[PDB]
Amino acid sequence: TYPILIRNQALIPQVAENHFVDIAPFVYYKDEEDMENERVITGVDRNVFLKTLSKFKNIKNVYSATELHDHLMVLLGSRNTDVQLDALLAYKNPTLNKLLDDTLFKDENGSQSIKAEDEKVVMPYVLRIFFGRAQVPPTSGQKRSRVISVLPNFKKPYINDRLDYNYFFKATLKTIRRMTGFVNIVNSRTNFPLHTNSVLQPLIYSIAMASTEEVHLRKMASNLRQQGLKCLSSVGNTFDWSTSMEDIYAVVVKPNLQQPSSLLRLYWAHNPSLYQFATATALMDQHVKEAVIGPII
Amino acid sequence: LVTPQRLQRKRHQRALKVRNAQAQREAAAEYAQLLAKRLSE
Amino acid sequence: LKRLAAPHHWLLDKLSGCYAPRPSAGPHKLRESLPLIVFLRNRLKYALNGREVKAILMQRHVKVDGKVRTDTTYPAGFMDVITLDATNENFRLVYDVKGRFAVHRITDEEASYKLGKVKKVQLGKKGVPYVVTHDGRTIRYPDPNIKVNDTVKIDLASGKITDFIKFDAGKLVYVTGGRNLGRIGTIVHKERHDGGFDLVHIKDSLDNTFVTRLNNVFVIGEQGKPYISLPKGKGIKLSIAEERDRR
Amino acid sequence: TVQSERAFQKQPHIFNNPKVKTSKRTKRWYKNAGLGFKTPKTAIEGSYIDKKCPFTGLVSIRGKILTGTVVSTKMHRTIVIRRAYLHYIPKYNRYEKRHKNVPVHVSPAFRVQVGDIVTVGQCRPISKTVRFNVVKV
Amino acid sequence: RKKRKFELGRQPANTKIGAKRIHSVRTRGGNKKYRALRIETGNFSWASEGISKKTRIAGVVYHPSNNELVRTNTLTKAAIVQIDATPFRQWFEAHYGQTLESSVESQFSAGRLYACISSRPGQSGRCDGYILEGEELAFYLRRLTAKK
RNA sequence: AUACAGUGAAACUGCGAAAAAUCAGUUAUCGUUUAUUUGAUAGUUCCUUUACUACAUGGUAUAACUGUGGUAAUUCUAGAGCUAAUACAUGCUUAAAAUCUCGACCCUUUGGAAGAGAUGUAUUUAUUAGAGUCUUCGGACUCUUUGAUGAUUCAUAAUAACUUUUCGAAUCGCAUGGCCUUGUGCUGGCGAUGGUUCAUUCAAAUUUCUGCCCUAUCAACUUUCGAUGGUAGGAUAGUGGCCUACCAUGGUUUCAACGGG
Repeated sequence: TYPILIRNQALIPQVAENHFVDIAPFVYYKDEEDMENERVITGVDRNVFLKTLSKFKNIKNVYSATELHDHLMVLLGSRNTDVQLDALLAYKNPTLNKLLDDTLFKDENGSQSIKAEDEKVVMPYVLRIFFGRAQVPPTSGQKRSRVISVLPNFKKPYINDRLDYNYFFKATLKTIRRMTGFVNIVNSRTNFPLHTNSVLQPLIYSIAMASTEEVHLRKMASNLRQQGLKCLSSVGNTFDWSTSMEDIYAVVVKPNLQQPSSLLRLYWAHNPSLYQFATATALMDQHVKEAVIGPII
Repeated sequence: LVTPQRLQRKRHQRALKVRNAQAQREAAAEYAQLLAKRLSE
Repeated sequence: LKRLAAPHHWLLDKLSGCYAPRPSAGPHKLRESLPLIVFLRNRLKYALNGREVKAILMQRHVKVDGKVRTDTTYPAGFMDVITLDATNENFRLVYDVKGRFAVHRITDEEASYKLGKVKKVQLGKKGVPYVVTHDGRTIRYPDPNIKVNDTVKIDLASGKITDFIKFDAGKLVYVTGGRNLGRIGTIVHKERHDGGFDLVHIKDSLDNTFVTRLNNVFVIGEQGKPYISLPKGKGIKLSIAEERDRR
Repeated sequence: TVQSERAFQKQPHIFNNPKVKTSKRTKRWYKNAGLGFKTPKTAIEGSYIDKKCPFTGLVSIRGKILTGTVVSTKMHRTIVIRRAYLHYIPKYNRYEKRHKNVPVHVSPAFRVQVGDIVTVGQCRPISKTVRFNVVKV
Repeated sequence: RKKRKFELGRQPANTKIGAKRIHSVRTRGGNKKYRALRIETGNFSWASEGISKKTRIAGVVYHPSNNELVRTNTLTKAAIVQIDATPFRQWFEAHYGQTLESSVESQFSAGRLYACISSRPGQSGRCDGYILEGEELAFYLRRLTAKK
């Protein structure tokens, strides 16, 4: 496979083999072979239209097999710049794929590819890692300084992570999606992002009530971030459709969530809470109960 | 080359770091009880 | 390799070539330590020449305060122990009435530990209190009643502290350095200037009220019950003329 | 008058917050010099800057404590001290007289009189020739 | 280590804005220094609320020891610079809810603020400034009147 | 011994070759470096991870070597191809983490715990902290929370970021042991090197003051091209006109400054 990809790099019939490879690349040693095939393919018409979307996925993310390889991001950006003002955006995005001064300079398809390559090259680089903290803060600063950008960021989060049963009511991929939802809500399309985050938190709650510590920490961080998101937003229909099963499972447990119950009860919030109702149990069952009682009264 | 020796050495390095951290976080708790009894007297 | 004016309490022979050994970096200073060459070559005479001293150091026979320290120019200075495993020997090197490094033959149950004066108590990193001592054993987590110019009792199996002698007015004291070397007794007066030149004054059998610098003194224990043994009648320096008048 | 230069007179790492309020305008920093030298309230509540003050600046007094008398105040923010110590060399067989001169840094929190007795401390180098510091008259 | 000589110096860094370059320089005894040459970006921090951000520096408008450094746009310590004001404005809108002090709310809609350099990028390796606010803002508005 | 194994040319590497004028001392470094030795020192590098991953450990770029010559000599050389690492340059560290709180509840605690919460270092800033009773007569009942210095803006912790980046072991010789899930499965010792920070050590650096010949038919010297201070900066391991700007015009001296041997 590596020898054949080297021969294809050494290369009509090449375009027909590129159409067959476009089928195989729309479908899916494999890492080095994919690197060699991308370096060959970055140097049809409808196969080109599908490959532009596949290269946009590879320059927006490296999600499934790897996690945000910079060589993969460079090869995907070279393929996208070979596919498709444009020169200035290409130079800024090439310096970004090469990040500090580029983010300071870049602080509509160019904007789509810009959010793509920015969250690709800083797609959760690590937890701290002595530079990943600064990289995650830089990506959050660029996402807050660049409404279409935040809409596309929530769109990419939902594109990572059917939906009908997920709105009505894969453990390792669910843990990765829960970490993705925690990282997305870590920032300083609202209905679709809230629906996807509620579906991820509910699936994490189900798979945790059924790796277990990973699901526990991810569900705890996601529930605290969901309370923070509802407090920073402040629609009651989807709000009730999300809160119903969660507070029902947390009926006996409520004797994060208590701060959400005390922050969603202080006029219109009082109507939103009385739409559900429990509250006397939250009051009776300590400063953590004293603040809730002497505020909720 | 991965001989049996090198991964034994890596195993010993990892267990060395964990055991040093274990002894240090035992000594910290011991000093905490000592400061507790120094408070109590 | 600068020499022939050594610290002259080493008492090396002057017709022994030209030079004199350079103590390397270590737990003690230059002119108040004693390397193992000067120890095992012209202080107790177990080895004739310096390369034979290197042979007995390389063959793991000697350990200073717990571990081997295979090194000729190792400045094993004051108050430590030297546990020669062969000859069953525990050389504690302490001071004398005249200014030299007197030797002992310590029992094993006393050679199992050593002591030493602290130099500072600090907060090192991540809010961890650590003390130092005079021989560089910066050890963590003391009892925080440890004050400056005080002595701890290092366990020498681990580096822990077993006990400490919280010095104040009136607990038995040693001296080190200065022209009042090798004296004991702590109870006349306790002077405290601002910038040194102060002592806890001394009281002996002849009750000689003596002083020196506070850097030149450190503690041992309780009066009459010391933690370390002391050589040749627990050195006093009464008088040699009075000694030749009586005996 | 306080400001006398193109640059603002800064005492760094200590600054007020505008949203909080007090009648001090800056959390003004002061320190006791040591060796029994006591800071005066005129030096405390004087809003002078003095980045080289041995009560409120950056320098710390240590070691030598000399005496002297003022011989001149004809330099900008530095004063000159005389020391006419009694001197004797056995070639003379008499108590002969010399004099010793030195420049000493001075603070705006203290009056200066040509003739009075000043107690001077040793500090870090401050100028090409000024090494000492006034601490107390 | 650490000999002495009689009288000489060295060439300064006298850095500019545009085409940020950092050249390391050898220091005897650890802490290998970095001369910034023509650095175009810097770390700038609010004093009161306490938020830093890396920000494209616009230009130094005042120097208190040589007026020619403002002409050549030299970034030394303790100068008066304009930057961007937009990420601090973004944090202000985000976490105060005002969505806009008086003499800095008047500078927000003007666009660029004034700040003071505190690092020495001729020797250290980076540039930081804090946005002047309070009596520093008072005397530096008086220094703007000293400009005009 | 079908990777090598003790022996070792050569070479790469690592380390070391560093006439108050001189000085003899004295003082500080709360004004710098701190290599070597010695003692403590660090679980965090991928999780937009199930179309699941370099860590049972990934890459060049070359010596010695082989080959072609020059040349008048050799401690002179140019070309080419090989091949190594503690050289050079990257780089993930498997109950993805792991530990302490709160521990309600039980069952009796020396627990075991569902879930409410946090977690490196280094660099450069800006802060903040850093200062009278009840009495089983036995004891308890709440007590007034911080290290040192003569002295701190010290030590240190947290806070919000920036890191052209730091480190957080891709190394080596000896034995080969315990386990049972008999798999090249899990673990395991002695100690060589390297590295973060602090202390000690020596070594360097300035700086304090006490001290040397003959002199006034030697009394003025120095601001030029900073001579003397301030303020800010450049610099520098670092204070400091050591230099750069603006302000002030000083300083030394007849007690012999300055000069003469």
